[PDB]
Amino acid sequence: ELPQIEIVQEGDNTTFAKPGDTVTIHYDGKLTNGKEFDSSRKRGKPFTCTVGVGQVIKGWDISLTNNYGKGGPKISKGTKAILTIPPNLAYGPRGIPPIIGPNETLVFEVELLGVN
Amino acid sequence: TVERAVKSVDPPATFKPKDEQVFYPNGKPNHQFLKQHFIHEGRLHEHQAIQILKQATHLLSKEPNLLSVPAPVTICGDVHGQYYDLMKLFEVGGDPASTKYLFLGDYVDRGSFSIECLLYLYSLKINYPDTFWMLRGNHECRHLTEYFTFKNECLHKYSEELYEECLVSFNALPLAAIMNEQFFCVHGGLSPQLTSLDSLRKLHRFREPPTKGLMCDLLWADPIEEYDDDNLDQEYVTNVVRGCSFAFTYKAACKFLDRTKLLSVIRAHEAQNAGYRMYKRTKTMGFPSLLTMFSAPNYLDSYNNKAAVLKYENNVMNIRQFNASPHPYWLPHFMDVFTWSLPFVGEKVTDMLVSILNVCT
Amino acid sequence: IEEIDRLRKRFMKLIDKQEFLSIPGISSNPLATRLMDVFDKDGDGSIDFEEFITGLSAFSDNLNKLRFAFNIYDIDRDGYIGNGELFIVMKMMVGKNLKDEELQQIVDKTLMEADLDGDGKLNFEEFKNAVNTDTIANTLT
Ligand SMILES: C=CC[C@@H]1/C=C(\C)C[C@H](C)C[C@H](OC)[C@H]2O[C@@](O)(C(=O)C(=O)N3CCCC[C@H]3C(=O)O[C@H](/C(C)=C/[C@@H]3CC[C@@H](O)[C@H](OC)C3)[C@H](C)[C@@H](O)CC1=O)[C@H](C)C[C@@H]2OC
Ligand SMILES: [Ca+2]
Ligand SMILES: [Ca+2]
Ligand SMILES: [Ca+2]
Ligand SMILES: [Fe+3]
Ligand SMILES: [Zn+2]
Repeated sequence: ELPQIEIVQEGDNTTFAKPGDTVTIHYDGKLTNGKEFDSSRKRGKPFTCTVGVGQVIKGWDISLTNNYGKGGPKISKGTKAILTIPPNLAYGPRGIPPIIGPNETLVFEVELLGVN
Repeated sequence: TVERAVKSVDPPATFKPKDEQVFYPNGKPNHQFLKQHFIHEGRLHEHQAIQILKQATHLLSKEPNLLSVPAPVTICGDVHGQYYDLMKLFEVGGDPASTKYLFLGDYVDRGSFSIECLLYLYSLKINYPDTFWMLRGNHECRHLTEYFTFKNECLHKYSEELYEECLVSFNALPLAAIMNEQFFCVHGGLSPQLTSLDSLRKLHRFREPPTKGLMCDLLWADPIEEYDDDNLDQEYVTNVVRGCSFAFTYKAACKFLDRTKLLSVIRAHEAQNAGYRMYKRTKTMGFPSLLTMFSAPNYLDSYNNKAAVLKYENNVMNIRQFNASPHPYWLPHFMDVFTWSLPFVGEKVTDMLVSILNVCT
Repeated sequence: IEEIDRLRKRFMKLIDKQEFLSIPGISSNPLATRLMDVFDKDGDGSIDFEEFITGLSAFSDNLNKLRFAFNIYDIDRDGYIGNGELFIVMKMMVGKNLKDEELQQIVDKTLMEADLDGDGKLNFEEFKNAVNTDTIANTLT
């Protein structure tokens, strides 16, 4: 099981995130019906994390590190993308209430602003 | 530990003012109190807020579908619960004690202070019913408030009963206005079914907006993107962007204005970097055929757009712009910090409790 | 009783605050110190074998699970969650994702929603009313 990645605009094609790197991202998250559940851009602080270590949902690790080198679409710095993430790679049947319901598929519109 | 770690931050006002503060002795809401109280994120007792909803519904339900608004008047576009920009708007537009107002709808959704915007605007309406007017926008209905933020807001801050009472007040909002016998004012725009002004006068409006038809179009219509180019012969085209209703052309506006003997159409509904936008001028009299107002600066905390209101008098359109003002922070979905952090607490603690457990084969 | 002897050999292979972070993964955990303190019931800086078993034993009725979640926020062990305590513990998990003004404002509004008696802090009763009693006990296992 993998997440679906659709490249909206591309970046440098050179700077790809690898496991253990940090990234900086502006994301809007919404459900398949379009209802938005969060946006970093509205909060004014870009999200920063360490990818590939399980410090985020599995869909983000797989998307940002190219499934740790075993694809089946890479994301470079400056790429604006859309990640469609199935519930098993997100918040499963439990969900994060009240912000994410059960068995929900998540669609993140991410812009990779920086790596390291 | 018991003191506040960030003392430069003002704390919220009380969630329970006394009746004698929220209402004047005559029983009308004390809008000067509510203005300051909402600036400091105070809340009302639910029964007080329902009382304000019920008095506004009573006044609104007696007004006609199509208001008559005399000049001079300040006309305002969308607010979307941006209460701290609404404070600035009144500074720019004039004191409601001596300034006529016409709002074009979209009071709620997206900003985290929709119920403050709505209760405050209604308390002005109640105290100034002959000089203060509010149209319905497309967000003042059940479908959109369910889909966006306003229902989650009422349920968090108050209850579903209050949410239902707001819906009753939305269904009572007038649809449009003739301003100074010169302008058609509406939230969205024109309609293929807007044959005469009577078509609008005959509507039964106390309802959720229909999927299609006149009432939907007034709330949902846009001009076509190429409106100024004036290169379409049709009047109306399917509004794919909105996914309902129509986009209308320069030709539709001009034929409508000629029919109804009006100068221009003033509407809102679309964000404007400059706060307003004047479209192609009328071949009949030279006024703008269309004007879009938008009163929500730095829309959604990300657009960095200016806002504008329209101060109309002496056949003059004084456009007054303003920038965004700071506002307090709310988590998405109005979560408290326990709802927000407890899933992560459990993950982080458990992880340690499993490492401690797995130390032995 | 077989499991009670099982924790003795886990504990023996493992407690000081320096010894505690040695456990794999605890070094990078933002709640490492908060978890240490809650298990450290007498506030002497190390975890007893009695505190080890007792604190684990809540992961019993659902009441011990609610009590533990409360104690993660109640730093000084005084039985109330103070405004500043809530800010400090949230700051351990929120990182640079909120500005301090933003964090303080939603700390303020949380307590004003959950503070029934008016004192400005949260006793255990007000905490239990403000959270999902079920979601909490289910997470702990
Ligand atoms: C002190 C507060 C807690 C702490 C909160 C922050 C640092 C603020 C940070 C910007 C989160 C946002 O808060 C505004 C908000 O972001 C969302 O809206 C969102 O877009 C999202 O899905 N993101 C965030 C961006 C990366 C992917 C994903 C995520 O991996 O998020 C991670 C996540 C929730 C993992 C869960 C943890 C619980 C487990 O049970 C579950 O296991 C399956 C996995 C986040 C980073 C956690 O590591 C950290 C926290 O939770 C969530 C829908 C809900 C989440 O608020 C909680
Ligand atoms: Ca001890
Ligand atoms: Ca305390
Ligand atoms: Ca209390
Ligand atoms: Fe709008
Ligand atoms: Zn609109």
